[PDB]
Amino acid sequence: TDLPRLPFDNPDIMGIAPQMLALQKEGPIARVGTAGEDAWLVTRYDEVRTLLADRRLRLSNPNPQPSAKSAARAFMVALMAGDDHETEPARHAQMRSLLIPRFSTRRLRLMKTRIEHHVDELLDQLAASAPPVDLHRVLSFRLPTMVVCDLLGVPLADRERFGQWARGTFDQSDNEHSANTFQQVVDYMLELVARKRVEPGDDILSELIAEKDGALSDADIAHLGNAVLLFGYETTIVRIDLGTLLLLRNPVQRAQLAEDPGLAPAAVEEILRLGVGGKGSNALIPRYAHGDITVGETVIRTGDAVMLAIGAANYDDRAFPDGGLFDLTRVRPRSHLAFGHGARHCIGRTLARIELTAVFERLFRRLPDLRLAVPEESLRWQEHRITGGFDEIPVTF
Ligand code: HEM
Ligand SMILES: CC1=C[C@@]23[C@H](C=C(C(=O)O)[C@@H]2COC(=O)[C@]32CO2)[C@@H]1C
Repeated sequence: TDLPRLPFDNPDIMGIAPQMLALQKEGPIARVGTAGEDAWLVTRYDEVRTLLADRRLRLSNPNPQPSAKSAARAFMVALMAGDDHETEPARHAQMRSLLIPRFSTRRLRLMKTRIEHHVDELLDQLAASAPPVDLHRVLSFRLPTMVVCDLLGVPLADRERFGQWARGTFDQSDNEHSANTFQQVVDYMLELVARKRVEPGDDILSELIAEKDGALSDADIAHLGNAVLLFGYETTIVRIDLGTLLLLRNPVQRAQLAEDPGLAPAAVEEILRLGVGGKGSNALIPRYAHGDITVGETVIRTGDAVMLAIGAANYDDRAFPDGGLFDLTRVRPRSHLAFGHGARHCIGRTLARIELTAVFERLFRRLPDLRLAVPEESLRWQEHRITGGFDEIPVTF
């Protein structure tokens, strides 16, 4: 008897840690240690999906003495309206109600055209440069930050100011750095809201200023813009880096994609499903039980912490036959859980798919000989950041 302790070791730079797979074959739910409180870890797809849709399972902590968390996690939960369990129902409903209409078909179609031109321009630059080139810096980071600038209605150069603020806000290793970084986001957002009040445009804060005939406080609006800035680019960057690495590992599928860019949507769903980095700590959705729940034969009691392993679930043979294999031809793939599910289902997920699709429509058709310029083993997943990610992807082509 040995209590498994998160995070588990991963000898590979991607995938699911061996011990996590071992637990998943044993059963759907396991008691594990973590950096703080012990938690139920749910590993199989069926149970993860069902509990993500169970409203007794909430982001907010209902416990009388909530355990102290990193500043990073505290900011993340606060941005998701999860910091006060008594107000979370009304606050979270308002948050989704105000943000979902910002991702309208009209905005997404215009965004798609611009995204497509931007990738073409990014790849022409990449192709004109001399190897070795950091693909992370000149492609992965640049497209999603471009998109956030357009969402917020600010010049592209602004991403040179804010492009590391998600990383800094979500650094679990340094509470002081986390708070200084978030203070910069807050300052920047408030200045931006004040300007959109007198110089609006076709962007999301202008629409929020106009919403509820302006009943929303500037702080309400800046809060929603902080969620857009801080969630709107970093994960997409990481998925671009991860998707490149997966397609380099699977040359048969990659060549198919280069030949037929109509396979890009399929590739993108496989990228999202299999794209798990390092120890995959960001592929765990955290929740607390607000009521008793029976899972398998395990009783989750009110107040317990629950780790919902969407990465492990996405690899689950029960849902995806040979779940570890990259396959563009998965007939009618069970919807992966990489955007979550249920009440907090990712709000930017159509935008992210549009971005990823534009990228992988073009990348290996524009640079078919693109390959890693360093061994895979030299790529370092940043475990201390809630959002993880690699810091550089050296490539030749
Ligand atoms: C490939 C890129 C992305 C991935 C893998 C991803 C993943 C996720 C996941 C798993 C959740 C659920 C978290 C939970 O249930 O606790 C979530 C929530 C969220 N995401 Fe995405 N996301 C991505 C891109 C984006 C983009 C581009 C935006 C906005 C521009 C965005 C905005 C949000 C917001 C606001 C939430 C909170 C939803 C809520 O709590 O109600 N994300 N994301
Ligand atoms: C607001 C979010 C938190 C994430 C979710 C995806 C993430 C990621 O891919 O890094 C984050 C990591 O931390 C979490 O708790 C998540 C998984 O729930 C999403 C962007």
